[PDB]
Amino acid sequence: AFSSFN
Amino acid sequence: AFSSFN
Amino acid sequence: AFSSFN
Amino acid sequence: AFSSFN
Amino acid sequence: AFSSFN
Amino acid sequence: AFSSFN
Amino acid sequence: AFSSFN
Amino acid sequence: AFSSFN
Amino acid sequence: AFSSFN
Amino acid sequence: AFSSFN
Amino acid sequence: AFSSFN
Amino acid sequence: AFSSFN
Repeated sequence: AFSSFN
Repeated sequence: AFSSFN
Repeated sequence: AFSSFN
Repeated sequence: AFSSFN
Repeated sequence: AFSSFN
Repeated sequence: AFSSFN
Repeated sequence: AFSSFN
Repeated sequence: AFSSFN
Repeated sequence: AFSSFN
Repeated sequence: AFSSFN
Repeated sequence: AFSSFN
Repeated sequence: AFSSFN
């Protein structure tokens, strides 16, 4: 999985 | 932020 | 599982 | 916060 | 299980 | 708060 | 102000 | 999370 | 994320 | 201002 | 990403 | 100004 987020 | 993980 | 939360 | 976990 | 709570 | 638990 | 948070 | 603020 | 600003 | 963030 | 600015 | 970014 991967993610980009604040 | 960013994360790659299993 | 993953979560991003306050 | 963020958490990756089983 | 997972919980996030105040 | 948060927790991961069985 | 006040807050809580994870 | 929770906050009181102006 | 959370932000309060003017 | 104030912020909570990852 | 996020930003507050004039 | 404020910014949070990768």
